Amino acid sequence: ADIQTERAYQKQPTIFQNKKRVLLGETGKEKLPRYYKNIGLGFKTPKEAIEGTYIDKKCPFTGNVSIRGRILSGVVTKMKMQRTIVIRRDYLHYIRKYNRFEKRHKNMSVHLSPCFRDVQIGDIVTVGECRPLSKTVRFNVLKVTKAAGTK
Amino acid sequence: GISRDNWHKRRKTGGKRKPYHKKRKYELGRPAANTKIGPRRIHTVRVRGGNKKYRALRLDVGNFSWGSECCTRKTRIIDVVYNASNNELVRTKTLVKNCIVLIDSTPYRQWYESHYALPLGRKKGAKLTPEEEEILNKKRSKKIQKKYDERKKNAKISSLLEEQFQQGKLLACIASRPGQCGRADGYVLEGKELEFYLRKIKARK
Amino acid sequence: ARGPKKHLKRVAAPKHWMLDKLTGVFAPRPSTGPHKLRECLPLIIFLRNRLKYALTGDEVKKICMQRFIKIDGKVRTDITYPAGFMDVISIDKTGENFRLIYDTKGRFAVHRITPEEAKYKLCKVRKIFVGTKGIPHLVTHDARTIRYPDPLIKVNDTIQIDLETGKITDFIKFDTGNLCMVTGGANLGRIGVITNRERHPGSFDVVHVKDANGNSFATRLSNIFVIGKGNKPWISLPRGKGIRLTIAEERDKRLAAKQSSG
RNA sequence: UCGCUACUACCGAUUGGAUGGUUUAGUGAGGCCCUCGGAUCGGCCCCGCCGGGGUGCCCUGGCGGAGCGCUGA
RNA sequence: UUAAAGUUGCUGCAGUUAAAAAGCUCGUAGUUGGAUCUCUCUCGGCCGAAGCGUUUACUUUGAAAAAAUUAGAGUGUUCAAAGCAGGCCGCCUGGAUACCGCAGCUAGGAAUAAUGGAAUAGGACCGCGGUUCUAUUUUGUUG
RNA sequence: UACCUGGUUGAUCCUGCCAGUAGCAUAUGCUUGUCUCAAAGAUUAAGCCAUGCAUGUCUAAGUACGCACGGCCGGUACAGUGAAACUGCGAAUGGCUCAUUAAAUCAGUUAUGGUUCCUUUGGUCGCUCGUACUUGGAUAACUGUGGUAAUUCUAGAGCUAAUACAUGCCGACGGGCGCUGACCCCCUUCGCGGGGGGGAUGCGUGCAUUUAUCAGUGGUGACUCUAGAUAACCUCGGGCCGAUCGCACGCCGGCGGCGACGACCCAUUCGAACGUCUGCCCUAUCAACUUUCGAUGGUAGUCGCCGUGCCUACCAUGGUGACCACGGGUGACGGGGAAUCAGGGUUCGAUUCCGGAGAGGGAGCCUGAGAAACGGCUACCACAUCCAAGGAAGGCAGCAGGCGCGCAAAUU
Repeated sequence: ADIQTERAYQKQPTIFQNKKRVLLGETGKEKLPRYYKNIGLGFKTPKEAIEGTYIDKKCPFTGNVSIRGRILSGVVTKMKMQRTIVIRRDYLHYIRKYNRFEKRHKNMSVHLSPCFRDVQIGDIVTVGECRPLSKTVRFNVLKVTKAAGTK
Repeated sequence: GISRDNWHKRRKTGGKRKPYHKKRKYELGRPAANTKIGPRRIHTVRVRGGNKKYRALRLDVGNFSWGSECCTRKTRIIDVVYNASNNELVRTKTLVKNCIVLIDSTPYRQWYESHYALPLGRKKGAKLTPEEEEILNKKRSKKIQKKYDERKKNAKISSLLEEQFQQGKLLACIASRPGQCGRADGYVLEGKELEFYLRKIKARK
Repeated sequence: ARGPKKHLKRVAAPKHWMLDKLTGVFAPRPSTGPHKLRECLPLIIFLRNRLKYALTGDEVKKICMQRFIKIDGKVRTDITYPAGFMDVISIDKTGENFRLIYDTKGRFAVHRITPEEAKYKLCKVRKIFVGTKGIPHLVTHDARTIRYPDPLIKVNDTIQIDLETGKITDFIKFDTGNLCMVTGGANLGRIGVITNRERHPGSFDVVHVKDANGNSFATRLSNIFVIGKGNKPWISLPRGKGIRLTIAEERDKRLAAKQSSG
C-alpha cells in the first residue's frame, strides 16, 4: 500500500510497529515513528528523510550504511534503474612530455535515495563512500544541487 | 567445490577477465543444507579460525517472541505457509530466514491466562476443566484482587490473533538463520505485518 | 604467501637500527609484543650494537639466559623482544638503568637514567571503553590495559604508570601549552610546546608545536606524546634537549668543539 | 619485345595422416555434502554356580550363557 | 640499444619547384575563443570556536611519502672503487641531509583562466499579520 | 665538452639518406704478470631428470619398569644419564623461477563503523545458589608369532602410561536480585472502601550463543556502538567455570612462596583478505559490446570470516562505447630502479629489496590459526622407474650434478 510493492513486507527494521495502545491511542492517531540518523560531515538530513514513507536499506539517512572515506562529486547522466543513477566525473590528465593536459572521464554508478526526488539529469551531486551496495555501486548520493539553467 | 569469488564474472563494461590465480581456499562456499521439519539433527562445520557453524538439517522447536506482550516461549514448529523468495521452498517445507511458519500457541495461551486471568481461544460452549479453573477462578487476596482487575482493562487482543488462537496455530516469522546458527527463532506476526502476509497467503491460492 | 612471515631481511630493516650492509642477509625480526615492529628496538640490538656488551648474536643469548635483563621490571628471556618508547631497561648486575627515548635525529639513544626514576614510566592513552558489567578500561600504547581509570582520563592524554604495581599515579591531559615529544614522522624526537590543534573531522588532526628556540613544526595527532604539564618534563631528556639543529650549525658545533683539544 | 641455371611463397590433387584452441550433444574418475546402510566393538540388564556386609530382601568379587532385549561407537 | 638525429621535431622539422595542402563546401565531437567589475554572526578567556563565499584550475607552505640505488656531509680502505666506520690518553664521537613525478590531504595568495549570482522579479534587507507542527523549563511534589 | 666528418656533379649550392664516431650490454676472437671487490643455465626448452643432501625438535618443569649404563640399600612408589615410542610444536617461513596475467598484477592514497587473526604483551579466570586426600577405558615403545619378489607396507597375540582420549564433583555459599505470593501487620474510613510495610511457599538467576522488547555509564564527524534492564533460548557433530608438572621449603589438621603448561572472551602485536581514488606498451586490415547460460539494478533469502549477482527465486531493462569500449598482440610479472642525456627525451628493468604468481598440465581435498600446500594426499591427461606380471612407487622453476637445447652461463 504505496510502500509494499514487493513480495515480502517492507519494514524499517529498528522501529517496533506493533506496540499495544489504549483507547486514546487508537482514536487519536495512527503514528508510525521513523528512524533517521545524522551523517556526520555537515550534510543536512532532508525533511523527506524525516517525513517520508519510503523504505530503503541503503539510504544514508534512514538505512544501515555509514559514510566513511572519500567524499566526491559528479554530474548526473542517466537515471534509468531502480534507486540508482549514473554520474560522470570529469578531470584533466597531465601528460609530462608535452606539458599539456587531456580531457578524461570516468563513470560511477551510485545509489540515489528516494528522499532526493525530482532530480533531473545534468546537475552536480555530492557522493559519499560506503561499503559495496551491489557489484558496481559503492557511493551514496548525499546532496543534490541543481544546474545553473534552473530557476 | 563452490567458489564465491568475484573474478569469475564479467567486468562492468562487459569484457571477460582472464583469471590471475586458481581457486583459493578462503573463497570457498559450502552446499545449502536446507533445514526441514523433523526431530532435531545438527551437524557442526569447521570454518575459518577454527570456529564452529551449526548447520541444522532438521528442526522441530524454536523460541519465538510475542512482541506486544513481552513473552518469549519455546513452541513447536508446524508448517511453512509462505516464503517470499521461492514457492517451491514451501512445498519442500524448507525453513530459511524470513519464512512464515505455523507454530503452536499453547505456551502463550498458558501465559495469557496466568497473567490476565482471561480465557483466550476458548469456544463459546466453554468446557472449562478444573485444572485451569484454579487459574481462571482463583481465590485472591485483598491487594491482589485489585491488581488483577487493574491488569484486566488493557488486556485486549487484536481479533486477527484470536482467530488463530481458536485453532491453536499462530503465524510466526523466522528471524534467525538456521543453516548458520542451528536455531529457528523469530517472532509472532502482529498487526499490519499479519494482515499483509494473510492476504499474501490468501491470494497465493 | 600463505600465513605469516618469520624472517626480516637486513636492507628491509628499520633505518634507525643502523645495521650495516655487509654483516648478513637477515636482520633480527622482532617478536610480537607491545610495539609495532617499525617502532621498536629489539633487545639484541641494544646489547650487541648500542651498548657493545655482547659481540655476537650468541652472547646476547648467553646474557639474557642468566636472567640479567628486566624490561619494565619483568625479566625478559627473548632477545628479539620489542622494546619501544618509554620502556625502562634495568640491568642489576652492573647497576645501570636506561630509558628508550628518541633523540633529535629520529633514532633511539643510550639514555642512562637514575634508579630513582626507573620505578615509573609514562604511557599514552589510545582507546577507552566500558564493558563487562560496566567497568571502564584504558588501552595504552604498550597494550597495557588498566581497568578502573580516573574519569578525567580521555584519549590522547598521558598517564604515569607505577612499574612495580601496574597502577596509575597521576596524569597529564591533552591541552595547549603542554610539552610534547613527536614519536613519528620527519619531526621525530623533537620536543616542543603544543601551540594549536587543528581538527579535520573524518581525517587526521594536525597539532602545531613550538620549540624552545622558536622553531614551529606540525605533525599529525598520532605522532604526539604529552611529556610534561606546562614546560617541565616529567621524565629526563637526552644530551640534546629535543631541539633539532640545522646542518650548518651542527657543523659549527663540531668545528668549534674540536678546538677545545690539546 | 624476345633465349640458360637455381631459390621464396601460394594454389596444389591426395575427402594423406597426427596434435592444439573454442563451442553442440552425449558420457563423467575422484573428493566433499545429504539420505540410507550396519560388518564389527562395548555398556546396562536377566538367570545359574556361589562369598562377605547389613537385615526371605539390597550392594559387592569371579565368571558362564542367552535374548529380533535397549542404547552408545 | 642510447647519443650523434632539429633524420619523429613539446622544446624543435617539413609540405610552390627536392617526399608532401584533402576537388570544393557544409558540419557534430575535439581544440581554441574580443573589451569590461578596487569576511561576519551566537559563546569562552581585545584573544580563540562555529560558519563562510559560487565552484575550481594555478601558485606557495606544510605532513605524509621503505630501505638499498642516485646526489651529498663526515672519515688518510696504504690511495681508489668501496665501507660506516672511527678518534684521544677508560673517555669523545658519527651513523646527517637533499631528491621522492601524477593522484589524494593541508594552509596562505588572488593575477590569469573557466563558472555562478534578480529581467514575465515566486529579488535582497526590514519590521508587520495569518495557517500547520511543536520545545520543554513555569506554577512546594503529585494527575 | 650544448661538437660533427667522408659519399650524388665537369665544378656549385641544397634536400636527403648511406657510412663513420662515443657509450652501454650479450656473445666471441687473439692475448693475459701482480692486487682488491664482483656477475654468473635469464633469453632458446615453465624442456627432461641418475645419485646424494636441502626440516626438524627436550627443559628443573607432559609420558621412563629398555639394566642401555651405573648408583646408594637393599620391603625403601619413582636416585640419576637416557635410546625408543606416545604427546606438543614447526614444517604455510626460507629458497627457486617468470609461464600466465593489460584496469589485472602493482604503486601512491584511503576504508573495514563490512572481517578473521597461532603466537607475543596486558586484562580476565572462587562474579553461576546448583570418588574429590583424585575417576574411566584403550594404545604404542617392549616381548613374542608371521606374510609379501618388492615400499618410511604392515597383520595377529601378550603387558603398560599421559598435559593423548574421556568422564566428572566438592568449596566459594552465607546470601542477594527479579517474578509469584498464602498469610500477617499498620494508617484512614462508622463500615464498605482506599493507601502503605513485612513475608513462608514455588520459578528463574553469571560470562559467551540466538531471537524479541524497553530506556538513554562512556564514546565517535557519524552506530543499528559500548554498557544497562526485561522475557526466553543455549546445538549430545556439546561454550567457559584447571582431576596437569617443577623448585625451595615451611607457619600455627589446616594456611602458604616463586614458576612451567593450559584456558572461553577482550585488547594488542604480526598479518591476511575485501574495497576507494588516480595511473600502463602496440593495434581500427578490431566499432559496437554485454544479456537463453548474470549482463546492470531492486526485493527476499542461500552460502561465506564478513560487504556484495557471490549464488538462487521473482521482478525492472538496463550497463560500457572516438575521452578508443570490446577483441587481438606483446621477443609484458609490476614497482623500487638501470643505460644514455646540454635542456627536453629515448630505451631497458628475467635478475639478490617490496608485492604477485607457480611447482609437468588442468581439477578436488585432508589437517591446521594460517595451504586449495605439491621436498602433503586423491583422481584424470602427459611422461616415466622397479616387477617374480599379481603389484609397487613418482615430480630439481631447492643446492650440487647430468642430458637436451642452443651464440650463450661455475663444484655431485
